[PDB]
Amino acid sequence: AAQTNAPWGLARISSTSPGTSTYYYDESAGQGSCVYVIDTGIEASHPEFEGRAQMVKTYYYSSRDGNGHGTHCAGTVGSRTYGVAKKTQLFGVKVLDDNGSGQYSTIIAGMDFVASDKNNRNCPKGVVASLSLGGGYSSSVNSAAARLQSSGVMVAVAAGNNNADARNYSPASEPSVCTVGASDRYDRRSSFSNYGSVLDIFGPGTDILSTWIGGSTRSISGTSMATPHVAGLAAYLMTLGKTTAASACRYIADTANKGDLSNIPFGTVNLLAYNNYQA
Repeated sequence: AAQTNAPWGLARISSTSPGTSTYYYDESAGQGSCVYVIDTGIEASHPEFEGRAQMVKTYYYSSRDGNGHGTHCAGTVGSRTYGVAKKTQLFGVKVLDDNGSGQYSTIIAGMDFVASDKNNRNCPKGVVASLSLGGGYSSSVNSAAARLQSSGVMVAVAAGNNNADARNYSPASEPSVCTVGASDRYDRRSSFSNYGSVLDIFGPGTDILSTWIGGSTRSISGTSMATPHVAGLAAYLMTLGKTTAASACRYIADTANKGDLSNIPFGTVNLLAYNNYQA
């Protein structure tokens, strides 16, 4: 299938070259997979989600996204126009308040929630979790991310936006999850993207158009935007049967576009997520 005039990041993940604007992907489109978006919530009523999004958990007075960040990330995972995996099921877990902040204890509870809650959902093709959040290093936060991954969920986490080594941030520094840096439309490392040996992959993260609250859309930047590209890609590849939750990060690295990004520091992988779809 071909989506013309797609956001540049979707086009990028299905291309061997920058500078194109059509997204190509197998029509299975992540059907039968599930992606948890652990964030500020999701505006599930947005027409772009087509009834495929729902809130399943909140730690605050509402499950609604009063910020937009979680809705934007969920849109990149699986909205009809802005999403990688256009037929996946989206589950929102609101661990961040409407200012975008959350305590590590709440974030940890949300990860352990997903590890259990997947057993209450129908995800025959597999389960992914997208974590566009983080703070300073915490062994407990990393351990929670490691448990979620161990339980059979493909965990994708943002590297962080400090232009620094991600080893000092969590859950970015957890080795067993998929840590995602950000690139721009000219295949340059995004100016803010963290780097380091803990990164597994880069995805599109600068000037990413997606859904927003109030039934709207907007373009914003961050490793928070790159992460859901990788999460949606994992769901898509799992639906195709090409990989599993436990192996999808490695498979994405195996099949990535290699050596094509500029300003990658020595010792950081030069790997850009790629769906290897042949139409």
